[PDB]
Amino acid sequence: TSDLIPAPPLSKVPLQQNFQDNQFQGKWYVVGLAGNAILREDKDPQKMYATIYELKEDKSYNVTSVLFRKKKCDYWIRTFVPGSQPGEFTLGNIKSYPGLTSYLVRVVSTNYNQHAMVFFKKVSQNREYFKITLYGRTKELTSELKENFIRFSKSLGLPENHIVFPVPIDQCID
Ligand code: CM1
Repeated sequence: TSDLIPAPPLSKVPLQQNFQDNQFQGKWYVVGLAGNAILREDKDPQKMYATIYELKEDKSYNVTSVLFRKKKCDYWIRTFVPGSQPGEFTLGNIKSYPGLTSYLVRVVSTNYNQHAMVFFKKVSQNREYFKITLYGRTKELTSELKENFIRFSKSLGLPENHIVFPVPIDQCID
């Protein structure tokens, strides 16, 4: 028995116009994180992690996230395959993940060399989850980019306690 804020209709999620797959590659730090399964937790606050996007020759992305947990670096790898329009993707090899029936990625906005906001929605064990990441080329972003991320998250039904700014760290992600 779970309770979740509903996924917003896709019409409320903008798409980055003219998406350039080659320029979005590289490392992105997660300076902000929001979603219906994201919960602030002041006692053990979320540490910053990073996600690296590499264009494979077939134009799919090989995606690697790295987090510092239990004194070690944990790597998670997935494949994002170009979806219905430039800037949208679905998950490769969905079959290999137990209980996952849909996964959508939409790049909301980016200038490529400093910041990005990406929307994700998936259905896992029949529950509909969504999150928005505020990506930075550096671990810090202006208070202006942060507020904007907050406004957008709220615009999708999320309250403040479902929006966090992971704390910068040096382990694993540099
Ligand atoms: C292990 C534990 C905590 C943790 O560290 N999880 C991180 C792992 C690294 C990437 C950030 N992230 O996004 Fe997870 O991805 C989501 C995608 C769409 C909507 C919601 C989520 C989501 N993930 C968090 C989550 O808690 N997932 C579950 C289920 C875990 C298995 C399914 N999930 O949930 C995955 C699967 C694989 C790694 C994805 C790699 C790429 C990129 C995205 C990014 O930049 O955040 O990501 C979980 O048990 O997580 C909360 O919402 C996490 O889950």
